[PDB]
Amino acid sequence: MYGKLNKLVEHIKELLQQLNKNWHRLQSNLHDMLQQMEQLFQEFQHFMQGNQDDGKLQNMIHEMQQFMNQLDNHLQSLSDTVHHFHNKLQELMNNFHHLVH
Amino acid sequence: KLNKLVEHIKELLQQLNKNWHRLQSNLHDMLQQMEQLFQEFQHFMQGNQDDGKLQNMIHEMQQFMNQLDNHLQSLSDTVHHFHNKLQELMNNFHHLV
Repeated sequence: MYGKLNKLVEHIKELLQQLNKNWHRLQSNLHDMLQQMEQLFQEFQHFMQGNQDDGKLQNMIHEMQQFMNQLDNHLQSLSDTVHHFHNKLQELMNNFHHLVH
Repeated sequence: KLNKLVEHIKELLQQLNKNWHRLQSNLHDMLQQMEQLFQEFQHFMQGNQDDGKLQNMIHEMQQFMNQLDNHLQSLSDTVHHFHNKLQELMNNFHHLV
C-alpha cells in the first residue's frame, strides 16, 4: 500500500536525476556546437569569396547542411516530446487535484 | 583550421546524437511512471476516501509535479532558443550556395 507507492516515487526521483544529467550534457554540447558552427559559417563566408575551391568547399558546406538538418529534426522531436509531457503533467496536476475531491 | 574545426563539430554532433536519445528515453520513462503512479493513487483512493497518509503522499506528488512543470517549461524555452539559432545558421549556410 504505502511502501510500494513510496517505491515508484523513488524510481521517478531517480529518473529525474538522470534526465537532468543528460539535459546538462545536451545543453553543454549544443551550446559548444552552435558556437563552433557560427565560427565555421564565418570561415566558409571568407573562403567562398577567394579561391571558391570547386567542390572542396561546395561539398564541405553540403556535409554541414546534412548534420544541421539532422539536428533540426532532433530538436523538433525533443520540443514535441517536452510539449506532450507538459500537457500530460497539467492533466495529471488536474486529476491529482480532484482525487481528494 | 577547417578540417580540424569540421571534424571537431562531427565529434560534438555524435555525442549530441547520444544525449538526445538518452534524454528522450528519460522523458518517455518518467511520463510513463508518473501515469502509473496516478493510477495507483486513483485505485487506492476508491477503497479509502479519507486516508490522511495517502493524501499526504498525493500532496508531496503535487509539489513534485509543480516543480517538474516549471522545469519542463525551462527545457522548452532553452530548446526553442537553440532551435532558433540553428534555423538562423541553416538559413545563413543556405545562402552560401
